[PDB]
Amino acid sequence: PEIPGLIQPGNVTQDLKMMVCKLLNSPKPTKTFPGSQPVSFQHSDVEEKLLAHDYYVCEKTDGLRVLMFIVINPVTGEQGCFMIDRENNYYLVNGFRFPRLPQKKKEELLETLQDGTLLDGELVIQTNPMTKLQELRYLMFDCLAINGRCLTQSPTSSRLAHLGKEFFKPYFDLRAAYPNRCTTFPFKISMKHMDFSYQLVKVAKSLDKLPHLSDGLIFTPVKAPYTAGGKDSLLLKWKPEQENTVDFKLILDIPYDVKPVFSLYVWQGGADVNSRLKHFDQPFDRKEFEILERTYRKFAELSVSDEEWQNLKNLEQPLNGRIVECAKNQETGAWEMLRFRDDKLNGNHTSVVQKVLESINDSVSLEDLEEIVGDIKRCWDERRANM
Amino acid sequence: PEIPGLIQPGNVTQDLKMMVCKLLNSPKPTKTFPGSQPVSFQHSDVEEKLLAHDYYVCEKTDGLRVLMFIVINPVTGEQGCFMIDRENNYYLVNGFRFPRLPQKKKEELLETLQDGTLLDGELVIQTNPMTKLQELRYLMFDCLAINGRCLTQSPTSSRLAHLGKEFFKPYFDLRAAYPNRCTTFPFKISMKHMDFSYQLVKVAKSLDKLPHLSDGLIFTPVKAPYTAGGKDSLLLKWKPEQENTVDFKLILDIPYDVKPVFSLYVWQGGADVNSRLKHFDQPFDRKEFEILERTYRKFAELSVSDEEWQNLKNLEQPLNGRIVECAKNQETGAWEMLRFRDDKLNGNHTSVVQKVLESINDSVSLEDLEEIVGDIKRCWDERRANM
Amino acid sequence: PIWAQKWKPTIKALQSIIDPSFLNIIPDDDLTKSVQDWVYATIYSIAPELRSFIELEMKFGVIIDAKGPDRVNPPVSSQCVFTELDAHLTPNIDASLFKELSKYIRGISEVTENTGKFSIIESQTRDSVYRVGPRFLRMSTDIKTGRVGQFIEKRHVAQLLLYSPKDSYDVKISLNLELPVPDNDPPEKYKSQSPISERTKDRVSYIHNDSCTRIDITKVENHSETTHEVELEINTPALLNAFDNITNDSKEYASLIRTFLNNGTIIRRKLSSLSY
Amino acid sequence: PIWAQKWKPTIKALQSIIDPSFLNIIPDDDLTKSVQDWVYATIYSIAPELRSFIELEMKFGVIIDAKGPDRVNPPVSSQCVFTELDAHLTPNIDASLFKELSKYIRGISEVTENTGKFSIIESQTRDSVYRVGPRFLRMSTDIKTGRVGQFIEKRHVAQLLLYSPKDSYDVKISLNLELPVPDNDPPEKYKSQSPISERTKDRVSYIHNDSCTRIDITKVENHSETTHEVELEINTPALLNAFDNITNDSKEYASLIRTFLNNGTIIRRKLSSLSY
Repeated sequence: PEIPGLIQPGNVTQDLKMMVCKLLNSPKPTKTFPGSQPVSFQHSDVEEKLLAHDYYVCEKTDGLRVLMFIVINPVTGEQGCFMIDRENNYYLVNGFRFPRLPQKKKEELLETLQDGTLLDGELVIQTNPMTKLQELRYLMFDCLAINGRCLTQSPTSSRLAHLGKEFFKPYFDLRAAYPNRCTTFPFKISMKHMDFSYQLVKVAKSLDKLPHLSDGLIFTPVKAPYTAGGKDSLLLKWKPEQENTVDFKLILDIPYDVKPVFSLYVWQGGADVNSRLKHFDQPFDRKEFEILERTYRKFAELSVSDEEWQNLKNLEQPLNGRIVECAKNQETGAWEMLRFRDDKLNGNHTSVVQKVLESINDSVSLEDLEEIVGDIKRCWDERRANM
Repeated sequence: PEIPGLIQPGNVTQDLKMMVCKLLNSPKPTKTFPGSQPVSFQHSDVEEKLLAHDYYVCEKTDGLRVLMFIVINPVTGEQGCFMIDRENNYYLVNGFRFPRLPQKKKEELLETLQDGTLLDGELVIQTNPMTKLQELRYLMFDCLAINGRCLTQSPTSSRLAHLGKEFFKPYFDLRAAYPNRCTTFPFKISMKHMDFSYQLVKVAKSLDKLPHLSDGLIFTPVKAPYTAGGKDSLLLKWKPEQENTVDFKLILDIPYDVKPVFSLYVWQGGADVNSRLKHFDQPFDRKEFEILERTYRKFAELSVSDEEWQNLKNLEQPLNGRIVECAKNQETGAWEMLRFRDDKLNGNHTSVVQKVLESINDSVSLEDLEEIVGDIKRCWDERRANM
Repeated sequence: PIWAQKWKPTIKALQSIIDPSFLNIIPDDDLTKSVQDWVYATIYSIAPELRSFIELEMKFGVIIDAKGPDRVNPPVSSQCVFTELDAHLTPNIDASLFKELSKYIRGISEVTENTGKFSIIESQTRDSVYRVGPRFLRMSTDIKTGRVGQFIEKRHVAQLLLYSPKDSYDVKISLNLELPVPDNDPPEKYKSQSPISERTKDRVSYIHNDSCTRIDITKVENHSETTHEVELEINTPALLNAFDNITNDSKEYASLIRTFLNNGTIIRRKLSSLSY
Repeated sequence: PIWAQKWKPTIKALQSIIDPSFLNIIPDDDLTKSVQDWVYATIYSIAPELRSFIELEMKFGVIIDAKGPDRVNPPVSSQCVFTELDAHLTPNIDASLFKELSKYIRGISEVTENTGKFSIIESQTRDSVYRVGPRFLRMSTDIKTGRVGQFIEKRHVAQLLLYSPKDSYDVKISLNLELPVPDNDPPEKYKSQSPISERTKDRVSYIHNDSCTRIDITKVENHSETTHEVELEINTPALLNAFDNITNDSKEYASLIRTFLNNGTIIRRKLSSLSY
């Protein structure tokens, strides 16, 4: 959604980038995304990583991944509420009193504070089901700094753990005891609703009935340590076998009133635009295949069913050169389309296509995980006693 | 004197460069100046040239050299007047009656007309000795074409009487006998008062006193042909040994009140202004000769008399850096200056100096020629008997 | 003392020994700096949101005042911006040129060095106008295929006028808006009434992104005459960008503005040369 | 039918596949271009001989028409060449500006960067005109030295007049002539006559051989009123040279004009910016 604050200056971004370098003992906050970035899931992985460890699952929230950064300025003294987007850019939210409770008193929070605390989040929007009221919201799934203490090098269980008592408890108490001291708070906070591996069954059956958005499952290993910048071989992102798909320039090989061949070609180099110049010197492609070669080689035939031929019949427009976007239904091996893209010139560079042919095999249907529910639990029960 | 007419655009001009080309039968008037140029008189030129031919002598007029072009236009039919200056540019004057006279009627002229004749003049400002009032004027010394006929290859002699009978006769008389059917008469025209060589005596005596503006003596050869573009071995320009000269920067070399050493140098490469950037930081040249070097090399020494001292003594400006102009005075070999050229930055490029060094030894005095008088006058009769 | 002192008057004839000023900076020409300033000011006062539909256009008619049929004539001899609210330039260059002009652009667009630099497109459309009870909606209908191609309320913000006495043609530069239609359901709607204005545009276009310019060789037959007209549109992405980041990299806005004007020119000048 | 036909709607995602132009040349400005033509064709009509006492001076004033007191005012708003033959521009800058200006120049002509590029020069002269029976002779007498420093028949060719609306000052450009009496001493024999004019000039001068331009910050007392005028001269050898090698190296004549005209600007502009 629209970002709750703004970035401040470029220097005043550099300054914090520095504070952050040291707080996790690596200066990478210079540039790279501090927070952890997942790798794509594989069947190959099942035996490799989901078999040999103790793992987590929640849905992949489709918000604006934005870390939380909270520190108390040794420039002019006062607590700061800060936000780190996908490109490392820093946002400045208003009033928040992030504390502790080291003693006891049910006031305590009100002068106590939080310093050196880095917690990785997803800023969704949120519908009330009983009322229908939408609201801006921030959800937390891992934390790698609490009160100056670098919680990177430590297992998830203990990374999540601290974050509960440490940051959230005193947010929550503070908001629960004294509702008035804080309308300065622009938006709500909640924990990411964690569940273990052996519950995918319990998971997916919720997947489609959640108030915010969720474009797959995400997988986290308990026993494992977190990470500074970029990718990590044990943090996993699930998406539909259908999700990944590509733009195919549809061209027509043909010799008249019932369906013909629809070959799908992929643009290489930089000859597509150059084509259009003499494309308007056409009757139909028969000869034009001559130059066009320079930018087009095909691999697949599409698939237009008999209640699907009639549908494109009545409404139409010129075709020997439009663009189509289609997931390969793993039930048939071919690929049904679910929209064209007018709003896109060609199809996609051979190379920049190849990389996706990869994933559609790597997936791995929902059931193609569900089947393994009892087999991480059996294999968990084993680690429970073997050690 | 400011030009008689004006050029038109370049295009309108162009046509005429061409129009001349065949009247000379050579493309030369495309860009090369069709009037013959005079090459500096040498000593070696007496026994080679001035002994084995015939010569003519009038003074170098310091007027604006321009030859005369007169053509009827099969553009639309009229005699146009034309002025062909030092670069090939073409001017156009008002009314002139230039004809012939094929029959008799003193009248005959008023209808007749000159077509494609090329004569050579020089344009002066003229001081009328009795009355003092000034007129502009045109004094012509050779011709190389008459009414379409090419009078280049003709012997000087003829070319001149051909310019006499055919071009002057009409003009002059048409103005004696019809002093009103011509008010359209922008300036005046006369023929150059010629004289044979052996009358250097009778020439030289004029030069100083003549009513025009004049530096030198000119030699034109009787039985020698003319020229279109470029110079010629046989046409001879005499200059005062004096006239030749160059701008000597003088840098002073001295280890405090009466005359010290004044050395004179020649700038080479590009190090003068280079030096000027590091010349204001001065106490005095003593240490500068290290950087002054890459531009200045003294091959000279002036001379300052005791009177010639008492004139540079009261008036001054900083010297070690100035610019001077002076000729090697012949009755000494020593070179006293007559003017300082503040009006210029520095001296002259050495090459450009050595070329002037060249001409000064080749300068052959007036007294070096008023000795040859009776000797060309002795050989030149001998020719008349030996041919 | 002075006879000793280095001649320091080595300056009164020092001029005889090429920085593009006594500054080494290249000051923005008079007209250019306006078009900038202008264009700029104008963008500002169009609200932020609407900002995406910036047509910055440039046409060629003869500037013609309130007080004459004849083409305008100040007492000036070099292109200047002509402030007269009454002045009106109707785009319409001559056929004989129009003909010759397209060729040049096209030949020039398939030169050995300008291979992947120009993209030529023919289109033959129908622009139709449509009214309520007042709003004016254009609608594209293709002729070969008959298919709504661009559906807008063309609004108009400010214009400039460029008297070009040294040239056979003046230039109206128009910064104006393409507001897409209110209704969710209107391209259908107005295909209700026979359009209360209709035109035929056989338009040939000429992109070049290297400068962000696209060029239009439009033969329009309105329904008795048929006008041929010439336009230089500037890629709104880039234009919006170089504005979007003025303060920061300032000379992006400058360099793209002049290219726009340099392009204005080459055409305007050529369009004047071809004459006879 | 249609299906067979190639998808021509290849125009909506066509912006997705910073040159001076759609040519990569730089079209010389409309002013520049013309001043160039003027400067050229003019020198041309001046005979080749005198062509070396050539002065292309540039002056600050207020182009005033014959039909009235006021500054002129056609209907235009970017700088342009003012074509009117009853118009006349009388240089006379504001004394207060004039003060501020010289310091901007003396300052700028002494910063740490610009070392031996700027050379400054005072002359306080006493210019005399003279008659006979019509020729008129300017003669420059010093005031400290009392000695003849320039003997001339300043004669005029054509001027250009540049109405600069967006600025508080207009510009004359006079390419006139600086004709001497030949070297014989009339300046000694000129007593058979007393002068018919006498000015006094506290002129101060900045030359800059790196462009080819001198800046004449000049106070003239007349003998009522004194006048504070400002001018720019172009290093005539440099000029005559780019002229000589026209046809061959064009570029050189060109960049030498614009850098002349670019200096006008910095001053013409600075001058306007120092009102208040």
